[PDB]
Amino acid sequence: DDYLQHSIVPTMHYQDSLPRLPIPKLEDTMKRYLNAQKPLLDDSQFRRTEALCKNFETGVGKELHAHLLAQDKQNKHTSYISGPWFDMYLTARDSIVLNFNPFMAFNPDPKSEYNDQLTRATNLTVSAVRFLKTLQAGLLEPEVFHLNPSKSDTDAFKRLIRFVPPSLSWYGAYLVNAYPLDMSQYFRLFNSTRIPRPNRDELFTDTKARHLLVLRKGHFYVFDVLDQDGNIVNPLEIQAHLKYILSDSSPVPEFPVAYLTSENRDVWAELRQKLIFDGNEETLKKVDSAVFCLCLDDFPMKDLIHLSHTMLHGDGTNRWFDKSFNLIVAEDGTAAVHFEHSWGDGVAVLRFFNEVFRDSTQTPAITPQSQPAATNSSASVETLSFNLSGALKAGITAAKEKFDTTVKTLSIDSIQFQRGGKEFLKKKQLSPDAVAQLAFQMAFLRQYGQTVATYESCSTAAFKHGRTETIRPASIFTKRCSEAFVRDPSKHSVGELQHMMAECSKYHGQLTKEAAMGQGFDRHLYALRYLATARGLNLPELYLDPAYQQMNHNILSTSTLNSPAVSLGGFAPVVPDGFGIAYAVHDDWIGCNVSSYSGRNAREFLHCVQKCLEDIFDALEGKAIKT
Repeated sequence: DDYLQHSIVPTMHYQDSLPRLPIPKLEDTMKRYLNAQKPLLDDSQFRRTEALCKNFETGVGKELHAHLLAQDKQNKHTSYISGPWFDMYLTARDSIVLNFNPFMAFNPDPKSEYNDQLTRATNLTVSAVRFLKTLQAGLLEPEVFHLNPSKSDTDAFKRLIRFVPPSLSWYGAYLVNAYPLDMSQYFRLFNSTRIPRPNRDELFTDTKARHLLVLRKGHFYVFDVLDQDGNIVNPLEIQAHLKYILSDSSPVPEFPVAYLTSENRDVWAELRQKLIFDGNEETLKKVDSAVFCLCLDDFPMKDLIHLSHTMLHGDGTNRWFDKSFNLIVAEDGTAAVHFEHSWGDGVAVLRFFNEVFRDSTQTPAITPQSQPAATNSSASVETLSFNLSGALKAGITAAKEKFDTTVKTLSIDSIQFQRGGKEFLKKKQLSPDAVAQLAFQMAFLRQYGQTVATYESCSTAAFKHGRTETIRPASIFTKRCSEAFVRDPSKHSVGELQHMMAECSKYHGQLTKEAAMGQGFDRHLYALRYLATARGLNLPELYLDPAYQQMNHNILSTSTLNSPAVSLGGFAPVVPDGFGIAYAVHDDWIGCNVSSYSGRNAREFLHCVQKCLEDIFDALEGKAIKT
């Protein structure tokens, strides 16, 4: 059939009974905030922040917290954090390009010839539309985190849980140590876009739409991928339509409209309104409502640096940055998902990506020898036409200049540390994630001689309308261990270094477990701030502390994925003097893809990460570290 999964448990079976997202005790949040500040602040600064924390906890913060809890109890259908979190990103006026939108790139199809561009674009597109149908049918398996897959991720369990009413279903999974996740964001994968508006942007969906949007050379094309009965269009007709688009000989437009999606959101909100005034609403609606955006690039990937730039931003002409996601396929079949971050936390995107990689490579719709259907693509494929005023043309020109100037400041590079990975580290009783994070702390100390604000995300999707929480990897323990390796390597025995690493790992594990339970401090403190502002109050003194601003100016911004579908991922720094560190610890190696703007040096950072990983592995092997 046209489905890529056949779940007997309805996709949304657990949604009604997911547990509510906890709100920490204010005393715990203040202690955790201070614990994270300890490595970052000098003694004098820390004493000042400590004093503000004491005043907050006894005064205005106590009152905000009381009100936050009361509000939560009146809004039990949701979480305390989801609204405030959406609001932050939808209100943000900065360009979504670099600041927010990341990418993940697919591994190639393991069969060489299936990486032909037309072939792969067809197969990925068909798999994506199969995913859409499977999700909409309730045939996608529920998202569930298992502690023991052997007992809980079984046909036996699934045959039983399907009979348990959704009001009690979560409890059935809980009984077998499995944790269903929130899936309320998943629908915005398709037929969805972000619309620029004054004050706060809109998330738009039109589930009735049946067409794909394709960008090539900055031109916009639409054609149906679902027929009037809801069935997938013949893959050989889809192939014909993509071949038609690939065969088009029009050069890049004088004023490529896609540039506008990279602008400041107020600038783009105004220009979109002008497009509407100039008669383009119907055309914009076709763009906005398409199942997703497929981007066909006409060049091959030169290397991983070029790949990263291409998938993270491109040249500004051939991505519709506002779309829920852009599926990009280059001339050598290299493919990736670039996605808009405001509509969710990316778990939906990773699920999509994983299922699409599996389906497209294991049961491809077409082969490299498939013959396109003899179809009237000139009728079935509409080339969209925008009516551009002088103001719009000038707007596109200004958007292009801004884009080109910004991209010029961005550097990206990677390493592949070959000495070992998860297997070695687990044998040494360490958390691989903790070791990677330690290496980044150590590298930054080596390079810049400082300990800085560091961000790692953790999912809180085990809870109703759960989002993410911040794990703060820069700890008293990583600071201590980094100082030992970098500044006083001769002062410590290998056993002493090993104990320090074990401590780093334990503490990182503790923070990880806590964050997954909603017991970080970042979201709680943000919610209290948001509440004060929403109620029309002046910002409490806690938040005017330079230390609070520093905690949230994330110089080391990190992110990881663990998936056999993912070749690599990437994102730009979140601050001008930051790094954007995409990493993955594989069984036998460690990968790092790091971005920087002019104010930092990614190449030097990566040389430092390599060296730090060498020293960590040496120390774990009992070797004296190399000076």
